[PDB]
Amino acid sequence: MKFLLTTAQGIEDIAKREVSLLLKKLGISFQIEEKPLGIEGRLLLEAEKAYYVDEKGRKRELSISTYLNENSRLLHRVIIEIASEKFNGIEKDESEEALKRIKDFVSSLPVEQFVKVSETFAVRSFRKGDHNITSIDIARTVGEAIFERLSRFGTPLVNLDHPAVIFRAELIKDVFFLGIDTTGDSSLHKRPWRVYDHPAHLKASIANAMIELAELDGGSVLDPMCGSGTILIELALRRYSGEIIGIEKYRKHLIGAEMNALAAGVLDKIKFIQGDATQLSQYVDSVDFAISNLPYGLKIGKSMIPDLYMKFFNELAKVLEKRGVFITTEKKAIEEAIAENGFEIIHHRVIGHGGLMVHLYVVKLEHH
Ligand SMILES: Nc1ncnc2c1ncn2[C@@H]1O[C@H](C[C@@H](N)CC[C@H](N)C(=O)O)[C@@H](O)[C@H]1O
Repeated sequence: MKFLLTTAQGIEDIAKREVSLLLKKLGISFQIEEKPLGIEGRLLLEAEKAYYVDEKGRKRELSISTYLNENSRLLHRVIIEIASEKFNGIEKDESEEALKRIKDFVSSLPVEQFVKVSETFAVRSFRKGDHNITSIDIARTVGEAIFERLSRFGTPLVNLDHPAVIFRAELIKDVFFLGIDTTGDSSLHKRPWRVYDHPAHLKASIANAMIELAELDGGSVLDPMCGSGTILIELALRRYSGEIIGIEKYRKHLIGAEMNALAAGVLDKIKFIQGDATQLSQYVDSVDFAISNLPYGLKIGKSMIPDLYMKFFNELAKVLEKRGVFITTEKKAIEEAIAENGFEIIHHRVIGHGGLMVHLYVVKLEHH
């Protein structure tokens, strides 16, 4: 059986390792492709069905979708795949030749075997790249064809806001995807603990991607520019055995982070300090790790950020024992701050954070 698993662009390999460790525990055989068909923010999972013997002595299925929904920290959506196809030249086909290609394609799909003729259903679409039709055209064309198809078999029941079964149709570049979205209208990154909403907060999946890349070992972990608290809370909710510390310049944000941590059940295990990271060595003497989503300093200045990174990183030099994991839009400010201060890049990545192409670096001190 086949699942399309989504996550942030540029973290597919991290999401893969995450997915394996999890399914291995079930005993399942499976195989996982990064970026099926070249599309980013995706994994195509192939597994055998997960059977056990139940209380009645009967073969019973274990939901793999449920298992992943419940336990993954990196995934956005778990979708049961019905088909994945390239439509050559679609975004360059004219509006009506496009809807045409779609409907005829979907009309062929045995969609009745994925939904009970008599469950409710909606379509939700995601469209992307340059096309001649809208995202709304897809939900429309795809919806027509599911409804028409299901009719042959009975009485189709449509419900936009409270479906029991969401079909999701994605068209990205020239790749079309149709599937059953098991995750729902709220994507997995939408955390219940997030009661204070930071204007520049880290998407929780990318937070765990930073945690993984750090290769933590029980040593103390610091978010010097913590904000809303995302990175530290994710790490506490992973049950991390080490000290966890967050420093945040602005009180409002820091009290937000404490409220977020209260709502997540982990406020006890994080030490939250109002404080200024360019004076870092006043707040601490030693930390094994530092993990931060740095302020991107949008707009200009005329030179705000270069100077912020330069000081912070000089302070960091003073206290860091193992590794730093950092995220920023400001490629230049960061790499000079890194260079001038005797840090060494041991990993660099590009990631899609919401809609911006962010840089992620892993660093150590040179002389270590
Ligand atoms: N000199 C400084 N020292 C410490 N923190 C700072 C300093 N300058 C800015 N900050 C904070 O850095 C934080 C960076 C945020 N982008 C972090 C978002 C956070 N990762 C979250 O998910 O909620 C901002 O909330 C700023 O208040």
